[PDB]
Amino acid sequence: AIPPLLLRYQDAYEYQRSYGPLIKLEADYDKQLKESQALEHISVSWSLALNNRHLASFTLSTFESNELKVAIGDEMILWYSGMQHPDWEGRGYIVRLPNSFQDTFTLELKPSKTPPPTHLTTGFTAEFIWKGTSYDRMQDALKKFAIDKKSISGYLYYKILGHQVVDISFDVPLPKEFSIPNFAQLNSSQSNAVSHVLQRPLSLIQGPPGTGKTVTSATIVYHLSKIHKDRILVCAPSNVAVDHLAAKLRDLGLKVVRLTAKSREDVESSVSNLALHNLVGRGAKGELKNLLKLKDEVGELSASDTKRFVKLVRKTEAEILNKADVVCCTCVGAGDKRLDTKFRTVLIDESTQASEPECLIPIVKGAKQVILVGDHQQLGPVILERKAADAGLKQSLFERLISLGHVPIRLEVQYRMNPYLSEFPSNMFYEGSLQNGVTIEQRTVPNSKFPWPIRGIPMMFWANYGREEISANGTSFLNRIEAMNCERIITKLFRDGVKPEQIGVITPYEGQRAYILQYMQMNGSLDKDLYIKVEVASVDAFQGREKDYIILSCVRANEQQAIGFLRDPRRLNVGLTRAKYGLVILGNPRSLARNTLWNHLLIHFREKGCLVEGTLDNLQLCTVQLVR
Amino acid sequence: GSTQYNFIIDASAFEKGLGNIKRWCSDCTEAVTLNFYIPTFTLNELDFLQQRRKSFAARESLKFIDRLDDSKFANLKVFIEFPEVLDIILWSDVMEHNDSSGKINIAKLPKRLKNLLKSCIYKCYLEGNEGLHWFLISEDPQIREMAMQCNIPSCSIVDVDSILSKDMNDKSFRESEKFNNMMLKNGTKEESENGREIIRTNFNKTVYASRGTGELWSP
Repeated sequence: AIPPLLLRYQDAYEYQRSYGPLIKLEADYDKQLKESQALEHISVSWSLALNNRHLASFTLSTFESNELKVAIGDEMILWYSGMQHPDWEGRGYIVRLPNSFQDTFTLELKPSKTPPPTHLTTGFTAEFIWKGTSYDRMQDALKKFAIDKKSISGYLYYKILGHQVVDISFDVPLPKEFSIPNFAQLNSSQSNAVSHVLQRPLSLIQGPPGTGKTVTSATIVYHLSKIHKDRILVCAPSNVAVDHLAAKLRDLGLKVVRLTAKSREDVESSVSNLALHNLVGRGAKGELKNLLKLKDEVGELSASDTKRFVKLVRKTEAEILNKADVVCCTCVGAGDKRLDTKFRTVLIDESTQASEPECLIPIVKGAKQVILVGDHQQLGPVILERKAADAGLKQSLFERLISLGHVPIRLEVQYRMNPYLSEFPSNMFYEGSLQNGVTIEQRTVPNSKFPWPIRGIPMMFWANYGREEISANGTSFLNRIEAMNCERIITKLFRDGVKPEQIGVITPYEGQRAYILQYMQMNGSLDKDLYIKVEVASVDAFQGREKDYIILSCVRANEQQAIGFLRDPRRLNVGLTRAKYGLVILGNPRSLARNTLWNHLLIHFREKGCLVEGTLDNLQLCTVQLVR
Repeated sequence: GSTQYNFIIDASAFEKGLGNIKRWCSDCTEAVTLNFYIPTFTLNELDFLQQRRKSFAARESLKFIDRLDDSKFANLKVFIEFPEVLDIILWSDVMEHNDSSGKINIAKLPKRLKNLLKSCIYKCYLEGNEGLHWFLISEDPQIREMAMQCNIPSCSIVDVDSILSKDMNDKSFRESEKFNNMMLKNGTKEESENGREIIRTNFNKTVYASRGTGELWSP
């Protein structure tokens, strides 16, 4: 018996009663999924880490990459049971996760009196140890929001509840110039965004692809630091986004402290010099300096020295965190025990990629001013439990605030892609507001021999009349003709001097992803080693990233004109905004054209003279009848 | 109750605010009389959302509308539009209330939206008025913009929920009223560039909102 998500809530108790059960549904689903994954029989490849610990690498085939919410540092148990050796168990931590090229997880085993059976390959099962920490913090944030009046200002409390209270602004000295001296100048769109935010208790910034949301966000934080003369909390749902923003803030000359979980202290990072644990280690002196050297060479500490070590580390951690201009951490990481202090100004980047309870975590620490950056036109949060997603857990705080009447300020100058590539995404998803910060000449290849339908327009929709097939799972589709055409495009790019690293292949179906990879290995015209370096993945893998060339394989083609989740406007937007120099779309226009979004795309391509069919060396205009 | 609200409810208001609307019907009909008019646009658009977009909120909204039409509830009147009324309402009657200087090309709007405007003008100014003041409830900015251009007063679900909390005089209204008067007392009123009512406040002086008592969900 769960209350629906409302537009206006009577109080924060009703707010909690709505989001609370949804968090539990997600938590239970995540946990149950890993319980099932613990039953899969796996193969282990053994290796040795530099620190001389054992590494176990393996592939988990039961679930899709997005279904297993596994992070680096997560504890796991690897079990052997079989006829080649007695029963054995081994605890360790995740050191590598699957990527587009490597399908394997890597578990670094904790040292033990009994050595691991490195001579065995099969008979293993892998059980992820359930913590629940992320969901616990979300629940705590909801509860704190409901019962602690000092957790957030009264104005923000009413705004989050959907109440109508008078609008307020801060009596704050605005700077004469928003761009920072000695640094690259903001464009007028970016400058207007910094201007609009500085005196508001709550702001939403929309950052479309390639528009410079990092420099804009870092500049906002820089000014808020000078104005309030107090600590600013900076967050994002992912660790990469946090690191990107922390690096820019450090470059502006701010004292940044990057907080990582105890579990991920050994993770390789671009901002390792900002990590709290590295700041403790380096900035240590006296008794603490000695206890650190001793723990490094001995590997363990005595009972009395451990109690003394913990006390001193906490004291040092607090001193570092207090003297900081900015504290950087993930949204969930904001719930860390070490940050049980007050943060009056909060900026959340990529807030559209988190659920509302996840965003709430950094906001319930005495927040007076909140800036949410995001893009509701790009990918949203990952909600594994369909009932929870259906009930409204997919909606971020950024999107609910829009439904409540908060207009986001949009960054409108893109610097990523060729002007031809930004036209349809701009007109379709950003009300034609996107301007180009790079020219056609800046995004072109002078001596190109690639058979683009019109020279100077680096895009094409290559129609094929193939039909969708079903992969070995029965749960996925593939398109053999589109896979063949994909190889022809790549080989043609290779012949034109384009490198594999410059090319990305996006496909919604795992059947197509596997088939394209295998097909190019066996039937690729050139050396198979070239094709393996071409990234073939779904839009999720490319979210927040870019490639020089992008190939989209639509896969779907049937007499019913059914296209499944190719209907998703957000996925199409992301897939069309990843390329810098060129875009090739492979598909069957006959079935895509029934969808109104895709029909607009085909019409746009036809208006440019880019909707073609036939052989790559003798392309012809596509004959399909498109009707608006 | 003696205060009476007269509303024309669109599809977006149901799909986005069904939980709020259900609360108005069961709780707020104590001291308030609610009078709903459901246009053909709403039924057709909710059926479209349920079938073509697999919207479970639109499916639940249609089921709720049937419950409203079948029940003899006190202080709640519901009238579902007869589709043949759209053929009687003149498009020239809609055009008489349209602002010529308005940015929307009203005559070029799709059939569904032309008929929603006919329903609204019928209630606001024609035979469907009954000497009552009507408001369109919508959660779609395009619908609210075209209604404003044709002098049809419109409001959001949150606008109505706040108004009904004032009439019910619940703790949500009273505590938000204390907060407003606290801002008016400590803070400078200004007319912003947007024309809005803004209150400049000191960042260092903050008001916290009393939470009151309540029940939390527990696993």
